[PDB]
Amino acid sequence: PSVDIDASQWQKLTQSREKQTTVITPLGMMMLEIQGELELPKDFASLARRDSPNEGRFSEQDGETLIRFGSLQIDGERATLFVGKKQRLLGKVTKLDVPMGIMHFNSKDNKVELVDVMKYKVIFKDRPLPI
Amino acid sequence: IWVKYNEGFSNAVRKNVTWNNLWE
Amino acid sequence: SINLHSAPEYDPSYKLIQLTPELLDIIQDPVQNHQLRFKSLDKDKSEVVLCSHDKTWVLKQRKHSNTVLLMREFVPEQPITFDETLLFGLSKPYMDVVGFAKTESEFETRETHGELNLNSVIGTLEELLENSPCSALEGISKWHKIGGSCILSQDFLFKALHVLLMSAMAESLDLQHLNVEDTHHAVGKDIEDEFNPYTREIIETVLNKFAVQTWRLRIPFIAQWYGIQALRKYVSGISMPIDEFLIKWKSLFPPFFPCDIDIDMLRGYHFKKTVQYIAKSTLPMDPKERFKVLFRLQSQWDLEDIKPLIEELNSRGMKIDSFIMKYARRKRLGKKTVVTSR
Amino acid sequence: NYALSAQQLLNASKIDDIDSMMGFERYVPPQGWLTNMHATLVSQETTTNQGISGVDFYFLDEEGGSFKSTVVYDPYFFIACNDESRVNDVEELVKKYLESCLKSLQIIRKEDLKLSFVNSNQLFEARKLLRPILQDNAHLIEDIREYDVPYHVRVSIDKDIRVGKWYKVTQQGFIEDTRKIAFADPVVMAFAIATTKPPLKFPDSAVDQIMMISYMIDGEGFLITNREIISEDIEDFEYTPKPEYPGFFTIFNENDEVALLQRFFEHIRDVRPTVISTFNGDFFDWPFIHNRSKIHGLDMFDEIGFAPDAEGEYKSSYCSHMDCFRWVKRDSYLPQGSQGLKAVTQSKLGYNPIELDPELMTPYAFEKPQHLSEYSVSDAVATYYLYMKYVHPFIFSLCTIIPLNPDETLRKGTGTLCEMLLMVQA
Repeated sequence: PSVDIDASQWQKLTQSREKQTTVITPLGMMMLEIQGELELPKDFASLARRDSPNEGRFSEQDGETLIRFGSLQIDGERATLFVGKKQRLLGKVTKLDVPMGIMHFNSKDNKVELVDVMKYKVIFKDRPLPI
Repeated sequence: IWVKYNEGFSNAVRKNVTWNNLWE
Repeated sequence: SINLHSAPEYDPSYKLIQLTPELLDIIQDPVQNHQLRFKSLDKDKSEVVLCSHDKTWVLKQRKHSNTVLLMREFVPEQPITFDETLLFGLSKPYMDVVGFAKTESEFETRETHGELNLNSVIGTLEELLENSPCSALEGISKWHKIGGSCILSQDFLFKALHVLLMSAMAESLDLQHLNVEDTHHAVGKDIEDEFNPYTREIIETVLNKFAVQTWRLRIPFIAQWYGIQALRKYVSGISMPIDEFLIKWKSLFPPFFPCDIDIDMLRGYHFKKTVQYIAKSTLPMDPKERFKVLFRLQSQWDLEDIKPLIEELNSRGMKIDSFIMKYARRKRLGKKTVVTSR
Repeated sequence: NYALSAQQLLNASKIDDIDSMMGFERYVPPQGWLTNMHATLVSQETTTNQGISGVDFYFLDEEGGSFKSTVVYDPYFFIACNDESRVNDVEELVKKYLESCLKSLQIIRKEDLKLSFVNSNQLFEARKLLRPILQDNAHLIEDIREYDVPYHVRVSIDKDIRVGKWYKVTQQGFIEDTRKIAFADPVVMAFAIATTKPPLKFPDSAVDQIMMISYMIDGEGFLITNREIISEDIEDFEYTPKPEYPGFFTIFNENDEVALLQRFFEHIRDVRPTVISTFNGDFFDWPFIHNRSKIHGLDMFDEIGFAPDAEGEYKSSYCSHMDCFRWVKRDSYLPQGSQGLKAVTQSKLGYNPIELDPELMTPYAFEKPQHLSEYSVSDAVATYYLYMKYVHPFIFSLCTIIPLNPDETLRKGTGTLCEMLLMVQA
């Protein structure tokens, strides 16, 4: 089998939106990379009921329970990542020599669609520190 | 909620791709 | 700052593909969509390529040890409210993003080359270029090179070349502009259709084999090809002196259309004051042993007669003279730089 | 009797044959870019024969070809006198005293910037006759001046000819072309050999064998292999550590040591190098190659015209021997701690070459021949591009001002170089 790459939507959205200013792509997309395993709760639904207004850790978006797991602060090339309430990681925004294309493989119709392009990444290679 | 830090970074050797690698 | 959110389940349909500048420009081309294509042979074994109208790239998957999470910007259905106890290092949150996928590998693209799959009913040519690790242009070029139509055998393809030349010359068909319809009507003019295997597809096949597209005439290709067939018919058994076999070979000819001879045409398909036919695909594929057997065949070789006999063998891609000095040793003279080995 | 005359003429004629075999026939213009020069002795061609001293100059032409041409010149030295009023009496004495060696003599009172001789041997016999008289004076005979001008140097100075400049060879002599300054491009070969050795000892050419020779010719790499030792055929590969340093290597898998040697000499004859470069080849490479050559009954001088000179160094007439180690020690300004090939490569070419413990070189020949061959060719790449980027412009430009061939300007003490420059200016 074989199938074409659909890039019509990505082209229309790129042409219709302004030039890239920060690390965030013009399509409103970013890449976070962490040298490690992101340990998240295995049951979002149970903890969303236990969520207190002070924590603000869970919310509902389009029928999916999203967890607010951290904050990102970009200071030029330097970057700092807050995870949970108790973790701070130091890293950098680095340009990938070979850009990466996000391709959605729709198994239903065996169709592939271009979603977005990486356009830099925020990587964290140093040991997390206390807040 | 936390991040389990990997002490360093490794990228494995490039590998060939079969049809099943893309459509799993 | 930016609030960070994660979905409890990520879609594995999203996959990262590496972007070369040329592909980056082909994709960022708003004048023609659907210019790239993920081609491959089967559904469980063969590799995957991405082809344009004239190029080819192979895919290579590389896994990494980092957490790579794709994020998108959304509009909160309800305002995101939380106490920020930390007072230093965090600005007021103005945007919200959610992780929708988690890629643990990347997909690289590196330019490559293609071949055809002649396993098997396929029916059409788009289905053959479909299940074949190759691009579009290379596929049609090789399909024209192998005389496919199914695939015509050598005897039938060359009896069809002979009958085609006879019919084209008999009706005085214009050499500059030819089409399939005129030639097909010239072939099956005074013969019945039940005994006429030369349909229009066969005519187009013979054209694409001995010409390129009207189909422009490739005179050297056809004449030299016919000469190679004469070599396969006469000196495939016995060797003969150069002069007498030049006479007996030149004696064989197609119909009316003339053919000029040259030292270049009489090169690359025979070996020597003698001459006997030789084929390239039958020599040992090892370079050192190939040059050994070639040196064992002729005590002395010619530059023009061996230069096309060694260009396809070694796949280093280095210079021709380097190739020559490499697995052998030169010994030039006045007329032409010939070669011998001890 | 002067039976040694005829032997120096025989050596001269063998050198003439070597020169003609490699494409430097003697051109005589009717009644080129200079790359080397050597003193020689020639018979009449333009009842006692002994030959005429002169100097051969080696030229590359504008059409990719080459030739040699010869200048004849009377060797000469002087005799000073402490009493000018009686110089004429000295003349009469020496005219007689030196009848057996002297070609001519000239009196000069005051000039600006003389005993001439038929050849260098006669000059040296004159010096041998004059030395006891000067030693005793601790007959009025003042001592000779402080300087000893080499005959080839004497000709280069007096005729005002320098390697690296362009000349038209004419019956009147060599005419410098001041319009052409850009150098021509010699054929340049650089090579490094790899040899066996015993564990924990040094290579000894009496019993150890050469296992590989790597070299480069005008930017193309070659590696010749001795399959009595290297346990598989090595295949063609590329080693290019910087774009500045391309390296495509061609392999010659030879059956044994003699075949490797014969491919090397024959290939050299094929390409006709006029520079051959090494790294410490005067003390290692060359004597080892010479000794294996002798072991197989080959005569290296007859094969490619190289032989050891009075210093034990390996020299030819037509091709300079550029031992990069000599330049490293004299001119690089590097500390002795950084005079190894590795440190020179890092300092001067700006990259980190392949490294292999010498004790591992013999076993890997059998067990891991590709790694050993990568080390060997890395050596050859470093040596070639070290020569081309640093040694060639410097040495040849120095030749354009110093009246010496490349070998000597590379090898003479800096004190002697200064001496030669000062001698030229005077």
